[PDB]
Amino acid sequence: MREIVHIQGGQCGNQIGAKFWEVVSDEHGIDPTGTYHGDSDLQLERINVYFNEATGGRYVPRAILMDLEPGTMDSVRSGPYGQIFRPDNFVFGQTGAGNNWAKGHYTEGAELIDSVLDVVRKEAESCDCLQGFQVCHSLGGGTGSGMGTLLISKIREEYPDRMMLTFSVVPSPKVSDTVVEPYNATLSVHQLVENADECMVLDNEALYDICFRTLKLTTPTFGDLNHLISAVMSGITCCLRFPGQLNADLRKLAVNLIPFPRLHFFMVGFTPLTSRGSQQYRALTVPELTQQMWDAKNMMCAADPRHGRYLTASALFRGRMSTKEVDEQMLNVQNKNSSYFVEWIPNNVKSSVCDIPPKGLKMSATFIGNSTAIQEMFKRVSEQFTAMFRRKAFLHWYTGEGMDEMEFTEAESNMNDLVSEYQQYQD
Amino acid sequence: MFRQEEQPKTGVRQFGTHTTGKVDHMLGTHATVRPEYKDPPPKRTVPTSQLEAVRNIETQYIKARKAAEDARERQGTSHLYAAGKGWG
Ligand SMILES: Nc1nc2c(ncn2[C@@H]2O[C@H](COP(=O)(O)OP(=O)(O)O)[C@@H](O)[C@H]2O)c(=O)[nH]1
Repeated sequence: MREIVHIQGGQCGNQIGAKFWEVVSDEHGIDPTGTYHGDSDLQLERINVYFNEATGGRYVPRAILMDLEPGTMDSVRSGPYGQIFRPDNFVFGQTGAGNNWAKGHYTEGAELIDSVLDVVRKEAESCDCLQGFQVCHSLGGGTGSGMGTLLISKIREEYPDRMMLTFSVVPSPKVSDTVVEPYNATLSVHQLVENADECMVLDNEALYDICFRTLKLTTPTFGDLNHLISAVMSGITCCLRFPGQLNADLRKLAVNLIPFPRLHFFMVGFTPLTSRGSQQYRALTVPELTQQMWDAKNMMCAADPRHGRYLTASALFRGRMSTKEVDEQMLNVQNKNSSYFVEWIPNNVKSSVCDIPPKGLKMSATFIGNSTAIQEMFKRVSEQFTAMFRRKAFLHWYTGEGMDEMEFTEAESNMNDLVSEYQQYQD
Repeated sequence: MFRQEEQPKTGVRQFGTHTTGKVDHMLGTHATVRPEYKDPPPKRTVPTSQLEAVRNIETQYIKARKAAEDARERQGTSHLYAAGKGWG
């Protein structure tokens, strides 16, 4: 009875939120119409965390689909598992940010931030005991990053005790869908270091690398990439919706994985990813899952973990299993390579067992890692920012709306401070 | 009992209930919107079946719309998790 209020932002967030509800409603037994047709009894024990009761046995999600262009939300409603959401939660804008962080945060997001707060206020007051607000967005965007982070700032001043999980898709190193991605990313992380309780860092070429060399997919689409990030989102909350041998809510991951209040940027990974040919041949054993989960290839962030030390890591295992093969395999990976783990924190790896595996799998696992190796990603984004900010290009849209050029300095200042504190734990 | 007559229908020319001014969207339902008065679908995305039925043959416009719908469906397919079936 600890409810999560999901808020999706931007074209990416609404697309990744639609794919996220495809794996939750299916695993909980919700048909596309909205009713319950689950074949087991363990689902109905915990429906309230992501669904609300309705007349006729309908279950509607606690989802607030937030966007500034109507071209994204009409696609979500028309797709499969699409008309489950409420029509009131479908909050929309007219002008659209157009991949500008400035317009979303200040000018054309000011008349929408009041229209999205009362929807969240109505949803949060309806449920009895919040565990936290979960959001999913990008940082290179303008709608889901600019006005998305304004939503996070105005929800932390309202509820300062509840948690925050930001599944944020950072701009990619190798590819760039938008020219102003370094400008939008650095200003979005400037908000996220203080107000966000946790941050899930995802990168597209990290997803492309996993879909290529691990899944052997000839032509991945965005549906391939969305459902892998969707697997992580369902993997964190697997304890909340289902009983297990060792229970672990979101706040149990908060206390273990966060040493210091600015150490809340994590890198994720879904463990049992195989090609369709290799499904039958590979035996699904727990040390095989441990071998894949700690691999730098399987982890879903473009920052290479071998360049730094894991300050704290957590593994969330799902399925019927014994505790030891979870237990000493986490001990095995601490002793085989002790250089890759930090010294002053003993027993760096946290573990949890859930008794209900996801659909189609006997066993599964999900990884969370608080590595200092993610400083390279933030230093790279800061490298692109200082390249652009020195010549002051692409700024007249930002400073022409009412924000000053001084504000870009503090965005870079704590960006350099975020990697400054990451450096002084690697040494 | 008395010589009782009919009053003449002297009045304004009255329009029926079908006019847009006197239409009652909630008629006899106690402040609930009546059926067959539906909310507008967003942007009126017509399916391609009606466009097929209007024309005699699947023309270039029909084939281009089919290609666009097929591309959208191929992008929406996850290729790792089937609809209603578990991974793989
Ligand atoms: N995971 C995922 N990312 C996407 C998808 N579509 C776009 N993106 C990412 O979103 C970025 C573009 O941001 P945009 O969609 O304009 O954000 P918005 O302005 O908030 O709507 C690109 O760098 C893409 O990497 C998708 O279907 N799935």
